[PDB]
Amino acid sequence: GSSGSSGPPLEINSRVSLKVGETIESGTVIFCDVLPGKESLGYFVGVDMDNPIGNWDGRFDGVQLCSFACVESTILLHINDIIPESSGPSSG
Repeated sequence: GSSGSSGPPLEINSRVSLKVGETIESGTVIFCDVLPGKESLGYFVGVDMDNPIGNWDGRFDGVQLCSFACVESTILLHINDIIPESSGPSSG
């Protein structure tokens, strides 16, 4: 685990793309957490694309982690793979 921040890094119900193959695909955020025996890998994230290009219903070896997910548009991958489009607050 870690310390400092509390909760998912990627904004929920937001718009973010995903690096698939040799191209990116815009999508929406819904799930952002780790997986059993895959905590060291990082933090998986399920993005709900607008087009039918998903591949994750929201399960792991039988167990269900994401209910909102669906094997049609949603896509669980590494956050680093996701490509958001926000700047956030400023200050200088």
